[PDB]
Amino acid sequence: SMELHRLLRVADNQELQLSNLLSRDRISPEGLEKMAQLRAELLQLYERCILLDIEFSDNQNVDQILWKNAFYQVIEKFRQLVKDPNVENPEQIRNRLLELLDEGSDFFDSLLQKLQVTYKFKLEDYMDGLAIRLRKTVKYALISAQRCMICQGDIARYREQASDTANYGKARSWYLKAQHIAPKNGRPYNQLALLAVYTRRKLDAVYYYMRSLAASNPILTAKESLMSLFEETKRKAEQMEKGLGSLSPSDLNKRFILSFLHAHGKLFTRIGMETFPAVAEKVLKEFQVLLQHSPSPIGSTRMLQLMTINMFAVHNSQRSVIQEQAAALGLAMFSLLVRRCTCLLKESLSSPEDQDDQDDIKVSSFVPDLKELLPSVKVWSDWMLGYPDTWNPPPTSLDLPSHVAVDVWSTLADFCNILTAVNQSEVPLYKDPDDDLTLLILEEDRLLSGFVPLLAAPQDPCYVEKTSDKVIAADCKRVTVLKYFLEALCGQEEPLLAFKGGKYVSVAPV
Repeated sequence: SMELHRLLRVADNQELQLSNLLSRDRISPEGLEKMAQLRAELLQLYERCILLDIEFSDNQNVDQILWKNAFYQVIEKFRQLVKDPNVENPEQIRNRLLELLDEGSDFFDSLLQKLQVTYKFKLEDYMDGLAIRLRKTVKYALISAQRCMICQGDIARYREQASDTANYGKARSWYLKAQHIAPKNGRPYNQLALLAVYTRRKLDAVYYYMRSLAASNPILTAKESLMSLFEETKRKAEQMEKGLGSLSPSDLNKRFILSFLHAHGKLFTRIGMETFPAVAEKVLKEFQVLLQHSPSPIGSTRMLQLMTINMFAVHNSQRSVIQEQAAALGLAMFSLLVRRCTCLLKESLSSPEDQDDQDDIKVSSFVPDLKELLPSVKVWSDWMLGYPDTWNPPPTSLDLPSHVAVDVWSTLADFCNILTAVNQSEVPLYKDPDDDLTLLILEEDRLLSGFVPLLAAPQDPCYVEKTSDKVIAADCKRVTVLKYFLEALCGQEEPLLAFKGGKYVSVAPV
């Protein structure tokens, strides 16, 4: 304990010297030598601490301080010198920056191995949060390891920029591996959002910044980042403002993403909401057409990002008009998804009471266009069970300029009706583990792991035989979840759906 405090005591004084050296407008070749000397002592000091007592280190923020003092400060000073016209040999300074980055990459590669050796674990045994199984020291060593991976990403990104290139592929891989370690940390999403802005992937950038805000450890800076992004979107939408079934999938898609971001800008910035109803109708109209294209121009992964942003807007909205309008938009897009899923199902039937078991729709017969949409339908339905008071009673604040409404509850009743003819028993699902069984995790639940709003929906483990087809198994689980969802809505106190006169129907208000 006293040895640790002794180590940090030395470090702070080392840092005081480094900070002062860096304050200078220029750094002599003698100044650069001393800096190298200071950084090396710093690293040895910090690393010893980490490898002596990881929990102490975490509590003293040694990782954060290591990065800030020995790397961030220095890197940023170098970037400034290279651009200073007062600097006579900028290319030589660039070269020292590259060198420092490469030595940086080695340092963190080495520290990652040491963490594993010192605290006795392999990283690959902890990359699946959804694995049901932590020693207090391994908990903290994983936390630190995640920080090392974020540092590797930042180093890789710095390297690209120092080289006037933009192959951000390595940086992204480091951030993705960091997110896997601990999905509740907002920082990996924030850094991934930055990569998206560099590459002008606007929707991904908004998605990831929102992930960063809706994490257990949020990155508040993401707020300002989004304001700036949405300001830029507002401009581009207003600029593009100076039939749908005729456009190509690609053109319609590009148009849709812009409308969608425009609507969410208004919701996020709370500016220009007086014309939210018109942008919302535009979003829904375009979304409705994109759903009819085969294969989906949008795709499951993007669809899930859309659902995520919709859920975020509903929570970020606090029951105000704005919160009702966010919920209305989400519910409407959810409804159009379900409707399309219904068409798809019945493209593959008698009346409910008259359904014969030999005519049931087998899950293994699901067409690929249906399979692409079900993960998003399931995740939104999870969200709804999590926040029943946002949609029951239904929001009433959104009135589209055409006054044509989307009937969520009738659409859900129809879905319930076609679903009764679906047989999901091809792969039996079990509540309890067994030697012949194994854990079924859905790809969409993995993706959204860490998203705080979804922490309120059930997480009940699900087991299937090791011999079962895992694709069919996953869809049988989705169908079971949606059937339970629809049952839950029928069993609600003041229910919006009911089985009535031989079929499921809407009993929601006019």
